[PDB]
Amino acid sequence: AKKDKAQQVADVSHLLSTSAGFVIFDYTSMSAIEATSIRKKLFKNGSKIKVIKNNILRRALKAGKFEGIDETAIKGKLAVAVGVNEIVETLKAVDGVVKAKEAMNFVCGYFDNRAFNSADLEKIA
Amino acid sequence: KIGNRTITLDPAKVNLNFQKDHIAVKGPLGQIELKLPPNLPLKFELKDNNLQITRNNELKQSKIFHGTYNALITNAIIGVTQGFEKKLRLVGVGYRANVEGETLNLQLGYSHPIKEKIPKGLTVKVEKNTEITISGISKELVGQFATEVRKWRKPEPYKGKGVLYFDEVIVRKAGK
Amino acid sequence: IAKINLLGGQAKPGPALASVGINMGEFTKQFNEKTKDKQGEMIPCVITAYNDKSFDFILKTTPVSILLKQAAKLEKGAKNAKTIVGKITMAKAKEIAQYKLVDLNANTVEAALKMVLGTAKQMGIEVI
Amino acid sequence: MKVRASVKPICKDCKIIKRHQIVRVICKTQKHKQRQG
Amino acid sequence: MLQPKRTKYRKPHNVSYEGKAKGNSYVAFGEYGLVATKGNWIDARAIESARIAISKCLGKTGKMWIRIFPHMSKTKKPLEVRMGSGKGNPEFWVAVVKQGTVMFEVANIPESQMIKALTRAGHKLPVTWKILKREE
RNA sequence: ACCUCGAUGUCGACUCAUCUCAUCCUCGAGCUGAAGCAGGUUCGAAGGGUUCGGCUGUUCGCCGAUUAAAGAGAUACGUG
RNA sequence: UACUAAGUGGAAAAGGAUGUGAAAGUGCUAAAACAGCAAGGAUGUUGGCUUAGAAGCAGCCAUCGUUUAAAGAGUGCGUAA
Ligand SMILES: O=C(N[C@H](CO)[C@H](O)c1ccc([N+](=O)[O-])cc1)C(Cl)Cl
Ligand SMILES: [K+]
Ligand SMILES: [Mg+2]
Ligand SMILES: [Mg+2]
Ligand SMILES: [Mg+2]
Ligand SMILES: [Mg+2]
Ligand SMILES: [Mg+2]
Ligand SMILES: [Mg+2]
Ligand SMILES: [Mg+2]
Ligand SMILES: [Mg+2]
Ligand SMILES: [Mg+2]
Ligand SMILES: [Mg+2]
Ligand SMILES: [Mg+2]
Ligand SMILES: [Mg+2]
Ligand SMILES: [Mg+2]
Ligand SMILES: [Mg+2]
Ligand SMILES: [Mg+2]
Ligand SMILES: [Mg+2]
Ligand SMILES: [Mg+2]
Ligand SMILES: [Mg+2]
Ligand SMILES: [Zn+2]
Repeated sequence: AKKDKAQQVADVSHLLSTSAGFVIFDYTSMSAIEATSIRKKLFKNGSKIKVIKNNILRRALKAGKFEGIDETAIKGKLAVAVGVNEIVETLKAVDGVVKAKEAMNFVCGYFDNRAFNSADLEKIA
Repeated sequence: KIGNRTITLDPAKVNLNFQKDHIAVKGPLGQIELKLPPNLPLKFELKDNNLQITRNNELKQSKIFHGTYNALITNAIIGVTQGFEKKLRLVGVGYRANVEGETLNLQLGYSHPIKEKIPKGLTVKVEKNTEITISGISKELVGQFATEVRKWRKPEPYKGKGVLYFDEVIVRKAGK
Repeated sequence: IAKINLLGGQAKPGPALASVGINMGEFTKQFNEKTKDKQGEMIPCVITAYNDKSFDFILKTTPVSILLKQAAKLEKGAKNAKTIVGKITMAKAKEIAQYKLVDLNANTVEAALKMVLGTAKQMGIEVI
Repeated sequence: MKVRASVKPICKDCKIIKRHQIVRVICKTQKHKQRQG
Repeated sequence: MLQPKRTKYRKPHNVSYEGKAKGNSYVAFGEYGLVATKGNWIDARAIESARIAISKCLGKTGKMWIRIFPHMSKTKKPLEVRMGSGKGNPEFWVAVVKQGTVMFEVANIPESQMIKALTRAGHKLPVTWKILKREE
């Protein structure tokens, strides 16, 4: 209901407030066996892959007083990849996996109170 | 809903002359003419690159007309800009067709020779003896040609013989 | 991709592979080379059937609930779920879990623990 | 085509339609064609 | 074939079915019931057909109650017999169902199966049936 | 037991047929446990056709040989 | 002032139907509704008796659990399986 949604938006906003790195991905053509494989290869509590609602992600972003990420979450497939402390190895790991995949897009993310572009994601690895 | 669906069209080459009961659409290909039946319960408005169909009342036929002619306008615009194509897979042991002038002839399995007249505005090409492509600017006419070519040999379910449509699957039976 | 059943000690036959273009005779040595540590036991193999021809194969653990029967000291479980015959402690359950951790896709070891309970409920064996 | 006084779907894919003010049942399977509803 | 073991009088007057619902008006043993909407004479043969049909489509734990019973008999003069020479001999037993009497009831099996079970029971009977539930 | 006992001739056969469709053949189509040939069922359709004999008063019926078929009925169980 | 689209009116039942109008409740929805489209739609495993065989889709022993957004001892088709 509305109360559960209010609770949900509050906790995800808190999680993104206390976090340090974010990157957005799409859910196009990778298997659930592969999905379980990604969970085990990360194996770090700081790194977490999650399916988030597009609407809930923007509304939590408004509560996070950030800006510029809106272009990422428009007419797009949205993932959330939260990393605590160190995020470069998580980005390196996910980059190696998408290369092992068949096809994949890759949309701009958020880290260290700064935003990046698609090519800027290529060098963040 | 179809009635309240945008029909965004580029003004590059497509114009739409709205007379009382004669809609004219002109573009890259031939012109398509649509006849409006009298007392049509739906008024068009012509802004820049956007046509919006509105109705006067809440009648059943009013809603039915509002949807149907939006689709017809959509279909007319698409054919004028890029046309329509249908693909037929004529498959068999001695089945083959080819085009001479205005008549498409087929030799399916029949002692009597088979000829078929092509209507105006439709072009049918035969790249391979087992292949027929009907290209036109009016959807219903190319559909009528495709189905009337099919009527000579409807695809049977025991083997693949017949004038099949492309990417059309039939239920198979094993006639031991 | 084909999940094919081949005995660990006898894997040279099998005509189905030949339909895809796999080099059957060259690959027989690879099939037999890495299964000698588990001789006699039946070990299926997953085959990445594709046109690259460098078919990478992966072995697979024998199916579960046969070690449940061995640990319960009974050949066949009860034909009715309500009648409870076999009893299994946590030590026998955990040995199976660390054994079966290789084939399982669970992140943690307690998840593998409750797999033993899950299959034991199907066998009807009480978890004590 | 099967002519029956009562027409009802046989499989979950059967769909009831109204053509020419007569109710018929159409479906992927041609063995399930009914009329005279 | 439901039948009274003995009756005091072999040939009784027929019992009318026009009127409201006398007894057996509310579900009181099960919680779904097949109510009638048109009074008619229905015989013990129809009960057995409907009861066998419902029982076949029942399960392993469902339980049923039969309310109506064919107490009254009816006669039929033999064919090719001219009027006179007394009343005919009793032939078949019929239960008198009035508009509003609950005939069959079901319980102890999920909801979907009981509607289907009551449906097949009512298709075996001439009266126009309708489903009712038990008051809380 | 309503008309007819101051009279409505009742079976079968012959001649002439007419009408209905719940269609036997011919015509069109759907499904098939419809490979082809030959079938089964249902739907549409009454324009035409729908055999000759043995036994019996026979209708009916069995049998013989053909035919695309040897239809079901009504008309005072049509027609002195 | 409404209703009917059937010439119903201007003859009929058991039964069947997204015909249409009126009313009374209840679920979601611009924190996005329904349909459709684009993706995934899992692992132990193909669980085990059982059956020549069934192991996602023969009868069963029942009618598992984790990862996870989701996934069913599966929705059918179908495969000797
Ligand atoms: O009397 C005759 N016919 C009467 C007329 O009242 C009537 O038509 C009739 C005919 C047949 C019949 N029968 O077959 O028993 C009885 C009466 C004739 Cl015999 Cl003249
Ligand atoms: K007389
Ligand atoms: Mg008399
Ligand atoms: Mg009298
Ligand atoms: Mg008279
Ligand atoms: Mg006289
Ligand atoms: Mg005379
Ligand atoms: Mg007819
Ligand atoms: Mg004529
Ligand atoms: Mg003689
Ligand atoms: Mg008569
Ligand atoms: Mg006569
Ligand atoms: Mg006659
Ligand atoms: Mg008589
Ligand atoms: Mg005369
Ligand atoms: Mg005469
Ligand atoms: Mg004379
Ligand atoms: Mg009338
Ligand atoms: Mg209805
Ligand atoms: Mg209504
Ligand atoms: Zn069907």
